[PDB]
Amino acid sequence: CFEPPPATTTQTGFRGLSMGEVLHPATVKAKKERDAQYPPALAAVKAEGPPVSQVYKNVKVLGNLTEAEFLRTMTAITEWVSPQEGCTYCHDENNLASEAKYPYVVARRMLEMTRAINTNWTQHVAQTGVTCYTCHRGTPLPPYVRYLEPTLPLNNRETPTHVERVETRSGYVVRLAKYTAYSALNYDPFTMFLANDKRQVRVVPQTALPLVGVSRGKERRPLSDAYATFALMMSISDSLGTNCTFCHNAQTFESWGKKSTPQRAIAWWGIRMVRDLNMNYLAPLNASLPASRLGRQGEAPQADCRTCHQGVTKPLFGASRLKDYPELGPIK
Amino acid sequence: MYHGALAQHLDIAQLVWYAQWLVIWTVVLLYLRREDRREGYPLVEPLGLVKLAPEDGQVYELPYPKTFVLPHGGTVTVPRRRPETRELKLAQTDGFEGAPLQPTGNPLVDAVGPASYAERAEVVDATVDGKAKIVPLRVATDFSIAEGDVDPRGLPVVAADGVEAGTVTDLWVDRSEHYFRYLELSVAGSARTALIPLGFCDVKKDKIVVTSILSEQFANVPRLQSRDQITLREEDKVSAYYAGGLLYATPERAESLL
Amino acid sequence: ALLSFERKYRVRGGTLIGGDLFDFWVGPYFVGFFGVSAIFFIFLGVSLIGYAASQGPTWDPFAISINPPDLKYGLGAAPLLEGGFWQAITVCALGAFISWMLREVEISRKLGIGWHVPLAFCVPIFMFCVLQVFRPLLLGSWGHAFPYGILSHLDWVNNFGYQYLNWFYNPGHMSSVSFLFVNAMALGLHGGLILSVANPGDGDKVKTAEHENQYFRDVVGYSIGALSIHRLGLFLASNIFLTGAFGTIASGPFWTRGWPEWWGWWLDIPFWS
Amino acid sequence: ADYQTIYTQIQARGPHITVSGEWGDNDRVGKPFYSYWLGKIGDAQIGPIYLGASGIAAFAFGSTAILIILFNMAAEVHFDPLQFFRQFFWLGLYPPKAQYGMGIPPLHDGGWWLMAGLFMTLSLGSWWIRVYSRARALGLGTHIAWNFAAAIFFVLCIGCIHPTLVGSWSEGVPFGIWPHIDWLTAFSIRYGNFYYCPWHGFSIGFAYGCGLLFAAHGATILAVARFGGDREIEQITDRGTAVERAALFWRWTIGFNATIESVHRWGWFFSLMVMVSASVGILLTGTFVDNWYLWCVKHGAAPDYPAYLPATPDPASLPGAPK
Ligand code: BCB
Ligand code: BCB
Ligand code: BCB
Ligand SMILES: C/C=C1/c2cc3[nH]c4c(c3C)C(=O)[C@H](C(=O)OC)c4c3nc(cc4[nH]c(cc(n2)[C@@H]1C)c(C(C)=O)c4C)[C@@H](C)[C@@H]3CCC(=O)OC/C=C(\C)CCC[C@@H](C)CCC[C@H](C)CCCC(C)C
Ligand SMILES: C/C=C1/c2cc3[nH]c4c(c3C)C(=O)[C@H](C(=O)OC)c4c3nc(cc4[nH]c(cc(n2)[C@@H]1C)c(C(C)=O)c4C)[C@@H](C)[C@@H]3CCC(=O)OC/C=C(\C)CCC[C@H](C)CCC[C@H](C)CCCC(C)C
Ligand SMILES: CC(C)=CCC/C(C)=C/CC/C(C)=C\CC/C(C)=C/CC/C(C)=C/CC/C(C)=C/CC/C(C)=C/CC/C(C)=C/CC/C(C)=C/CC1=C(C)C(=O)c2ccccc2C1=O
Ligand code: HEC
Ligand code: HEC
Ligand code: HEC
Ligand code: HEC
Ligand SMILES: CC(C)=CCC/C(C)=C/C=C/C(C)=C/C=C/C(C)=C/C=C\C=C(C)\C=C\C=C(/C)CC/C=C(\C)CCCC(C)C
Ligand SMILES: CCCCCCCCCCCC[N+](C)(C)[O-]
Ligand SMILES: CCCCCCCCCCCC[N+](C)(C)[O-]
Ligand SMILES: [Fe+2]
Repeated sequence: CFEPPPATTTQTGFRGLSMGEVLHPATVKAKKERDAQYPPALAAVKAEGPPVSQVYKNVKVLGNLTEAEFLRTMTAITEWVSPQEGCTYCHDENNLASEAKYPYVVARRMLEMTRAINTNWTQHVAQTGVTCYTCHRGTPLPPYVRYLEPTLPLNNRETPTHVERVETRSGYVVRLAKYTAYSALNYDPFTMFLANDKRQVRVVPQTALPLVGVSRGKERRPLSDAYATFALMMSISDSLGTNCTFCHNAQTFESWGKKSTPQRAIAWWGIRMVRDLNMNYLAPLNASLPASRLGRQGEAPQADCRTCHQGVTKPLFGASRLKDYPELGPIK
Repeated sequence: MYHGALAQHLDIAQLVWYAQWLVIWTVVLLYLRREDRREGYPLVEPLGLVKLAPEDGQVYELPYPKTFVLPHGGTVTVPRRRPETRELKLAQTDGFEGAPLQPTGNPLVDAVGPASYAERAEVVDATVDGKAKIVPLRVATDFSIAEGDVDPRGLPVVAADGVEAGTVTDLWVDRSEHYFRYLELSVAGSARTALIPLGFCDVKKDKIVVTSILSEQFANVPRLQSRDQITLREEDKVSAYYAGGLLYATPERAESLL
Repeated sequence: ALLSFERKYRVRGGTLIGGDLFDFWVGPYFVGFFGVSAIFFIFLGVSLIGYAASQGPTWDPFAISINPPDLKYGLGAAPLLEGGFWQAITVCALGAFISWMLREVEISRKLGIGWHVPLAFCVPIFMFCVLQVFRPLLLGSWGHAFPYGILSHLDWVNNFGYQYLNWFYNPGHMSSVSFLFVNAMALGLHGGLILSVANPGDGDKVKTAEHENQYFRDVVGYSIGALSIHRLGLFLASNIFLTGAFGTIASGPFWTRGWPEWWGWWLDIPFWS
Repeated sequence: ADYQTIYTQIQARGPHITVSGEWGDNDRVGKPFYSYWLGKIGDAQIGPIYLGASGIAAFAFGSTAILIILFNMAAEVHFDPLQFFRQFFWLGLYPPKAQYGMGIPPLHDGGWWLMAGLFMTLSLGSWWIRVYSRARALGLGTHIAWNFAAAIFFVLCIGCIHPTLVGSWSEGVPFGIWPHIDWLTAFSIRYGNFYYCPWHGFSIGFAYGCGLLFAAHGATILAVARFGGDREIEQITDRGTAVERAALFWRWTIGFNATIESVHRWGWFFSLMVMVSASVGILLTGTFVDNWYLWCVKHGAAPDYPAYLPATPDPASLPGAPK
């Protein structure tokens, strides 16, 4: 089980600290190629005519677009999400205003979510932004999603073995391990940290000596909190295809300033962005999804870092369509 | 308020750091380094002009004597004064104090340099139940060579010069540890046996090769007082003889390798 | 100035190079050609350290740090202040260590004893080369080597380990640690046994070779023997670095992922997946 | 070369020796047998072994501890045998995940862990008695038992005493191959980086030093095996050329030297101090120091470096950062 040299290495800290990325050139190439499948922008169209708010019947989100512009969007959406199924994945082919098929109503929510990420989470996505393709990658079910229990394979386009199946109790420890970069950490950092905003990720004291009043008995956080955070961090690392030193100087994980890279602050915003998407857009979709979509607790599939990043420090190596599709944000 | 905070930015851990160093230096200097001086001290000097008393320092560096009570009777106390009265056939190569000495005679026979032995007791090392510990298999009759290993008895011993020097007639076994320690050989053309420590023997199927000394030099291997016993000092004499060959067997052995 | 038994041993000869020229003692120390070169390199390396440290922000001994170049300099020479001092000190360090090793051979030869100690001492010298020379060469930059600072070299070990997510799962490290632990236990056991035999307490008699064998035969069912425990200790200790060296060299040049995932070779056998 | 220092060229076989103890001679069970290949690099005789009460007690307690662990591990893969064998390293028996303070945790959340720790402790105690007794039975000093006692004390510090001192069973070491390893990182993270704990530094220094010392001592005795340096007891009571030469090798090299007795005291002391330093470090952690790096920063010891990428302010502290 080994990877032949050369390794690609970068430097992310002062010389002599052994901080930076360590990459296997073939793995990077394979990912570059997968991500290179991002369809190009459709040709621009001239904005002629009334807004489709007048033209069409049931346009709630993109009503300000002209007809040519709107149909360009629908064509782009079909290509990103349901290329194999076509327009009828969401539409009644005899009534295009029909909301009868669930992908339609889910897609409307996804236009809102997408415009929200690009408008309200620029702290994270900056001017790269996301499109439907960033998560979906050409299928209606995005390849990397999370339920409220760990599932395997991580990529749901792959067929599970019996042991991988979430019903097979004996495969639990491996389902957990493969979500935490093969560690044995007995914690699921998705449901603990990313599904909602209940839990505090920071566990390290900010004083040298123990403060009287928080340092004894039931006053204390259990040591289990530090395992869980390490588990989250193993997961974040694997999700972006990187290591701790991409973000931290391990001298002091808890410190910022010179002890942290700009990427750590971008990751901080990502945690907040993921929690927002999950609490406010994705988790509620269980009301709208077929039962076949839902997990064993009736949860809709939700997002973690891998959902976008898919093993790369920037999703799709930083590819952008933000200028090509202003409809998708930022929305002034 | 803080657990451990003592005052000024004194805190418990900070004080224990000092205590830790103190404990380590105390044990190292005042205990271990004085245990280190139970042999060989006090240091000696050529022609001490005069010393009406030992330096205070010679008293301070020594531990109190300890006495071992030996398993088969007697005691030994260390440190104790052990001058080496024995005359050494060595001369100063130069007047400088750190100058090497050099053999004025035959260093192997004179037992100087790598051919030195220690003034061990002239007693036969014993087993736990009082028997001679290192004895020939002619005597240690319930001991044997493990099946699979060369029986060297009968084999020629070939010295550094490629010449055969004698014939192995016996092995001496450590009856306390079940471990062979010497071979005994009849020295060709002399009327004597010689022991040779097994560490100086390359044991082959058809010969015992010995590169420490030339065939000629077996003539002068130290002789034991008995034929079936060996004293601690004799073991030192015999072992040291071959070790001396490593530097002295030929003129060129003492000079630079490269 | 001489141990009471020392004079008879202080003869000329035994040198690897130089012969009579440096064949003498200064106090208790043998000199030899390699004592001269050891001193030369120590003196240089220590001068370079002082000069470098003086050019830096601190004189606190915990905080001083002389660091390798940025990665971008590859395997070339760096400016003195930005890695060049470090490069020079590394050369003086290697020079000092190897001289020290060869001086030990000359001392061994003069005494008529085996060369086992200088040989054993090659193992730490080798490990220094793995960290500072071989692994940086394989990765293509001096900048991968560790800095010279009492605490800063710990920060390098820390980040190096965490570059592979959890270094504890590194199979060469598991082996390394295991030898470190057995060796420490074994040294306490060996030292304790010899002391327990020579120092039974009260006015009891010193015990015997047979007692040593009996004690471990009783306690664990096996005694390795008096000569063999010394061979074993040399083996256990040496393999701390000899096995560790594989885990160090593998990380980067032969494995770029976290170490826990490496065990996928086992976990993911399709028979039980 | 001295080939003996590599392996035994000609092995000897002889009648098997027994050194009688003040008690328990009738508790030696087994017939010695001899391994020829073992005999090449060690003594060839394996066995007999002494039984005795403390030894049998140790096995009983130890086995119980092991059964509690293995049963809990089996439950983890839901008693699937093949998955059990597959996943064994990953499986563990854990301390309480929830904060119960010093409350005895539910069986399902730390109760079994506590039970296994108790039996392990009784196991270690019984074995210490065996280690101590056999020395006394054979008329030997108790130096081994006192070295062993420091190791046991360290296990107690990380298993029991530190959790008690901060008041939480949640801090104990899990049983399991990878799980006991994950604890090392979790504990270091919680307490602000164990590299900056001075007693972690002391322990390492003594552990590396044990490596140095046993390589040096082992090699030193092999180098003078031609002079019988291996027979260390009689080299102690009657100095021979073996340890004169050994002492002088070191005096000429480093300028000072030990005796053949005292180098075993240095070794015993270095070994002990690995465990003594580790214990002190654990006893201070959490009790009196919360973040070892910050403690070093407080006392001026920590190094600092320029930023290489831009220094990055905590976003959480920004004006209007969400929570
Ligand atoms: C977060 C990161 C971690 C980490 C990262 C780490 C790395 C990255 C590496 C190790 C390595 C090693 N680690 Mg691990 N580690 C170890 C133990 C060990 C060592 C056995 C092993 C070898 C060390 C070495 O190379 O020395 C080197 C010592 C040398 C080269 C000494 C040279 C001496 C020289 C020849 C002479 C010097 C002379 C002076 C200049 C002269 C002074 C003069 C005065 C005295 C007069 C333990 C016991 C633990 C525990 C219990 O937690 C642990 C945890 C961890 N390690 C963490 C998980 N460790 C190494 C290894 O082998 O990994 C597989 C390694 O590369
Ligand atoms: C891969 C892992 C590595 C590692 C990991 C490590 C850890 C994790 C820790 C140490 C610690 C220590 N290390 Mg580091 N280390 C050190 C030296 C040191 C000491 C500062 C200290 C205690 C060592 C000890 O007692 O060993 C056994 C040797 C003994 C008992 C003989 C005495 C040796 C003497 C104390 C060495 C003194 C060195 C001088 C400060 C160096 C400069 C002197 C020159 C300028 C004259 C050297 C000289 C080297 C070289 C040349 O390779 C080295 C390499 C490495 N160490 C590797 C990079 N080391 C501990 C520490 O406290 O750091 C602050 C500690 O926590
Ligand atoms: C990211 C995490 C880190 C970490 C975290 C860590 C912790 C949390 C602790 C250590 C500790 C220690 N570390 Mg550190 N560490 C060490 C080295 C060391 C050791 C010297 C020392 C452990 C002492 C020991 O021998 O335990 C092995 C010996 C043991 C366990 C004794 C066992 C005795 C017992 C009687 C045996 C009984 C066996 C029975 C058969 C059991 C029966 C089974 C049952 C089920 C019946 C090195 C050399 C390095 C390097 C090179 O980087 C390093 C890095 C780091 N450590 C990282 C900074 N380390 C300890 C310490 O010293 O802290 C102050 C400690 O607690
Ligand atoms: C710095 C110094 C150190 C140091 C020191 C010392 N270390 C000592 C001594 C000294 C001085 C001794 O005197 C004592 C000893 O005696 O040595 C010969 C001992 C020891 N160090 C051991 C292990 C060790 N040291 C470690 C570490 C350090 N040590 C550090 C480094 C580590 C680490 C590194 O993790 C480990 C793992 C053991 C071998 C031994 C204790 C045995 C015990 O306490 O056992 C207790 C007894 C038991 C657990 C019972 C075992 C039952 C088993 C066999 C399972 C049976 C199951 C059954 C078959 C099921 C039946 C089913 C049925 C249906 C059929
Ligand atoms: C696996 C086997 C092991 C093993 C074995 C053996 N070990 C030996 C021998 C054997 C057999 C000897 O024969 C020889 C000796 O004589 O013993 C008394 C020796 C010795 N082991 C020392 C240190 C030691 N062993 C370590 C480890 C192990 N040892 C492992 C465990 C460690 C660590 C860190 O673990 C340390 C620090 C010295 C005391 C001594 C060399 C003196 C020297 O070489 O003199 C010559 C050099 C000098 C006096 C100074 C040189 C200064 C340079 C030029 C400038 C500084 C550069 C430097 C790189 C800066 C680093 C900064 C730092 C904070 C990052
Ligand atoms: C810029 C600058 C600084 C310039 C000048 C540099 C300088 C140092 C100059 C000196 C010039 C001089 C005076 C002379 C030239 C001759 C010369 C080459 C001198 C060398 C000076 C020098 C470099 C000294 C450093 C010595 C050194 C490396 C010491 C380390 C000692 C240490 C820390 C050892 C660690 C191990 C340890 C704890 C050992 C203690 C226990 C001992 C002593 C074990 C050894 C030992 C063992 C292992 C046995 O098994 C044994 C068995 C039976 C009998 C005896 C022994 C025995 O003694
Ligand atoms: C689901 C993933 C869809 C796919 C694939 C396509 N369409 Fe769509 N379309 C979808 C939604 C959610 C909406 C409403 C947009 C809003 O702002 O609320 C629509 C709307 C249209 C309309 C307007 C119909 C009307 O309301 O009068 C048209 C004309 C339309 N869509 C066309 C269309 C075509 C031709 C497609 C394939 C090229 C296509 N859509 C795919 C969701 C989805
Ligand atoms: C990741 C942050 C996403 C972005 C950006 C977009 N989508 Fe999405 N979508 C995502 C998830 C986690 C899910 C839930 C799981 C599921 O497949 O239901 C979805 C689902 C949909 C669906 C329904 C798919 C189905 O159940 O058949 C549709 C039709 C859909 N998404 C459309 C869509 C569009 C049009 C987007 C860009 C405007 C878009 N999604 C972005 C995650 C993410
Ligand atoms: C950036 C993409 C990161 C990588 C890779 C790793 N970490 Fe991280 N870590 C990051 C952030 C943004 C945060 C703070 C989260 C918040 O909500 O505030 C953290 C935090 C930690 C902590 C806790 C620090 C504290 O103040 O208590 C630890 C101990 C930590 N991280 C460890 C760690 C390790 C060991 C990693 C590699 C396995 C790792 N992190 C990677 C961002 C990033
Ligand atoms: C899609 C909706 C995403 C999810 C979910 C997460 N991230 Fe992200 N991230 C996303 C984009 C579009 C970009 C590129 C922005 C840009 O600056 O070009 C990023 C970028 C990062 C980075 C910056 C990497 C770098 O500067 O080299 C980091 C460190 C990062 N993202 C971390 C991160 C984490 C840890 C997440 C889960 C909590 C996470 N992201 C989710 C899009 C999306
Ligand atoms: C005050 C109160 C109420 C109680 C306090 C009680 C007390 C003293 C508690 C102490 C707790 C302690 C000492 C906990 C210690 C935990 C520690 C140090 C654990 C460390 C590591 C454990 C590990 C590595 C062990 C894992 C276990 C295994 C893999 C199982 C072993 C099983 C075998 C190999 C089977 C062998 C037989 C087979 C081949 C047939
Ligand atoms: C850890 C608690 C002790 C459990 C009981 C262990 C059995 C004790 C056996 C005592 C044997 C006494 N003897 C023979 C040495 O005197
Ligand atoms: C970090 C652990 C440090 C342990 C202390 C090292 C002991 C070295 C002892 C050498 C002292 C020599 N002398 C001659 C001055 O006594
Ligand atoms: Fe010894």
